[PDB]
Amino acid sequence: METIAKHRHARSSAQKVRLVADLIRGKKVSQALDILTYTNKKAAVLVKKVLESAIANAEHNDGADIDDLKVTKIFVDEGPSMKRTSHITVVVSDR
Amino acid sequence: ARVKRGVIARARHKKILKQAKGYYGARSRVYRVAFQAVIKAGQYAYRDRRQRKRQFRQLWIARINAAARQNGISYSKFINGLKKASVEIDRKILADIAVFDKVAFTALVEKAKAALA
Amino acid sequence: MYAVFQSGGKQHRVSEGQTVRLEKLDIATGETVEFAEVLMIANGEEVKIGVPFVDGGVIKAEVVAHGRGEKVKIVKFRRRKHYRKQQGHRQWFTDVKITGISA
Amino acid sequence: MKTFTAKPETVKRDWYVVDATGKTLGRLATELARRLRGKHKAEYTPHVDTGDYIIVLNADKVAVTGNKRTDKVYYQATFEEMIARRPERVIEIAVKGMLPKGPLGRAMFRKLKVYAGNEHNHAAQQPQVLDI
Amino acid sequence: VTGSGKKGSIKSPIWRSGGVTFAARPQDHSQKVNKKMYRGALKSILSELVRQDRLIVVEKFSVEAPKTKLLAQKLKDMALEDVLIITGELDENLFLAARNLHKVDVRDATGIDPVSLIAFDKVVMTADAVKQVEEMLA
Amino acid sequence: RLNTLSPAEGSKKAGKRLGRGIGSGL
RNA sequence: GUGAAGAGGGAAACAACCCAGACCGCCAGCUAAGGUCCCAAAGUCAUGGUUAAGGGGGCUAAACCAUGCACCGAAGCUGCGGCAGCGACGCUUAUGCGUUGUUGGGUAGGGGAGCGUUCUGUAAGCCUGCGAAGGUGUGCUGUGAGGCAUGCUGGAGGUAUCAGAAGUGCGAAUGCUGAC
RNA sequence: ACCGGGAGAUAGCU
RNA sequence: CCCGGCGAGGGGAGUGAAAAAGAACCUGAAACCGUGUACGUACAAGCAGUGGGAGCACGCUUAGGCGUGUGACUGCG
Repeated sequence: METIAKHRHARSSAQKVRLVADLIRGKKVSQALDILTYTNKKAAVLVKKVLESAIANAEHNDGADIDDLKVTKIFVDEGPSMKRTSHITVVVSDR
Repeated sequence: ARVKRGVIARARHKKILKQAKGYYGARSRVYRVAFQAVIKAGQYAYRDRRQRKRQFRQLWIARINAAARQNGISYSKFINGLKKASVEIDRKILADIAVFDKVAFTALVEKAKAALA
Repeated sequence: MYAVFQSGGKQHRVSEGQTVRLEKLDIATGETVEFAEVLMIANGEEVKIGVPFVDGGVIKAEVVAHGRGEKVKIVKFRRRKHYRKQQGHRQWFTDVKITGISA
Repeated sequence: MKTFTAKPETVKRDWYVVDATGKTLGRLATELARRLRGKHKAEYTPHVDTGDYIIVLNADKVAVTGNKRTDKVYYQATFEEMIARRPERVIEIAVKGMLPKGPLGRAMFRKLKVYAGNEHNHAAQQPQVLDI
Repeated sequence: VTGSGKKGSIKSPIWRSGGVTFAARPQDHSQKVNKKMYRGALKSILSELVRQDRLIVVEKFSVEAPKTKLLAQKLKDMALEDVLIITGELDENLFLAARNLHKVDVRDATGIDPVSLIAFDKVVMTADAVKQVEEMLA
Repeated sequence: RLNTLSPAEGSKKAGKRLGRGIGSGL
């Protein structure tokens, strides 16, 4: 049980999204959402949307226990240049 | 008869790089610098293949002198006695004996002292 | 309890049973070789070498198999004059198992 | 086989007592430096601190002959005032100058403890008696 | 190379899309061979074939009808599958029969070439072809 | 037997391609 | 004679000073110049004298003179192993050698011997959907350029031996094209 | 002044 | 079918030999940029290699010891 969700071609610099994401790596979803709520950086909204998509995929496709899901893996990578885009990836699993 | 050089060039670059692992950044990634680093490392290895004999000889001499001084005889006189005693034990074996078992070294040094005069 | 002997010009101190590295001495794999050149015999009370090349005993050795050493790269090139000269070397060797030392 | 190499963890380093009563400065310092480097022991290794702990007592009894009693200079500072204020500093500087430069050299030097009085709290370490 | 302009130059070989430094031109590779040399080579090849038992002489080689099946059967009966049949007058029936078979080639006496002789395993030439070749080679 | 045919010794010379490396001379 | 085109050791550092010409490996021994207080491998050695003159600390010798025995001391010599050239007795002839003596620093330059990429005949042969070319790691192998088998990806072509022809082997030309 | 051609122009050295 | 803004994007189910073929679609290396694992890491140096080499993690090894991963210290550079 390890759900994965990613957002491709995000209209934001990769470095800023990495800065935002590093704040929640290894944390738990319950407090990860709260941490992302008050992050004024624009990339915070995109990261929160990706995390919500990951949680939705885990709860629907996989069995249950959304609450105890942990952000085992989270990263951002450089994307195609039109300016540089970015790809955000988040993996949520019980372990 | 046009010929493309991609395959051979890439193979040569891979062969050069694979023997350059762990050279602190650019030297392990930039071929223009990696080749020079590999050549310099090879030259240093060639020099050290000869300097190793000198270093180990010096270490063995130091160990033999240290062991002998405990018996009250300097290294020079000890080796002179061994040579006059007609013993061909080299310095490596002397150091090994001194660091392993002291009884054999005591026998060697007492025989050397006896043969000094 | 060991013995020091000279085989390829470099003295080796060998204990019983343990195999030791030696130069490529031309002898068949099956046959055993006797190293009459024993420079020291070690026991509880070691016998000293009154005369060089003590003949009080001999050392038996068995050549398990021959073989070539590890690849070594030599660059005789120097002075950084933009020339490359790399040569490979693989020294021959023999691992000989010595069992039993005669005092 | 490969030549034996001293292990920086299992090597046993002992303690010794050295007294500078009427001892030449240069010779005493040289013997101390040689002993601290571990060269006297058979397990000497250049890159391993195999030396012992040597205690120097009564540094005020340092002996130097000739005109060096006043010709010597320190940094300004002079031999007389320096020896009066702290006899240990002369031996300390000599040993530091007569040891390798680097972390290993400073580590070996640290093992040298010197005092101007015979009494020392380090006697609990069962320090052996040594003569220079 | 189409274009111009010397603002260096864009048509230089180093520059991308530039002309080739040593662009080739349509040439001829034919090499002169002495007639006596050619005849000597042919004689040597024939002698080598003779000594290797790769040469078979037949009094006559004829096919009743221009049917490839008959030619294939005849060659099979003689344990031949890759041969160079040589004769005198080029019979229409034999040529038509052998045209389809890739492993079988038939040529007149004067059409023999070193490559054809060497490449094919066995060479079959009729007595009339033998005389014609002997006269030709002098 | 086109494979067996080979030129006589010394008849053909490969030639020197100068400017290609250092181990080939020029 | 030294560099050009000669490595190494000593003079603290240093091309010009001294010894000394590096075929390769060895955790073997013996030496030349220079050294034997520590830093740093070797005599805090012996003999009879002078003394205050001394890269760091220190030196009453750890400064100097002469003598003796020793030791450290390089890629120098020797010990073992391995490769190649050349002069020479023998079979041997197209080569193995039974060997012998010697040589093997090297820019410019000359000569000799080789690997690798495309296509053509060999080749309507061989391998290959039980896995081709390419990519990517491993092991073996050749003094080297290289070759061989195989893990994963790749999912359909590659080409043995022998010959012929090149748009044939990139590390820089303020080189050109694309990307960072 | 600009564009195409003589022109892969001409001596020089890098 | 679901999350997502009735977007973009993505995860399931399914076709498909393969979705390690998804319309940015054969093969997909390098520089460059990221996460995880193991190791070292902090006064500037000027090299950041090389011989020795403990220690630190991972396998073999009956074990000893060996290879792989980094390289405290140390001769030379």
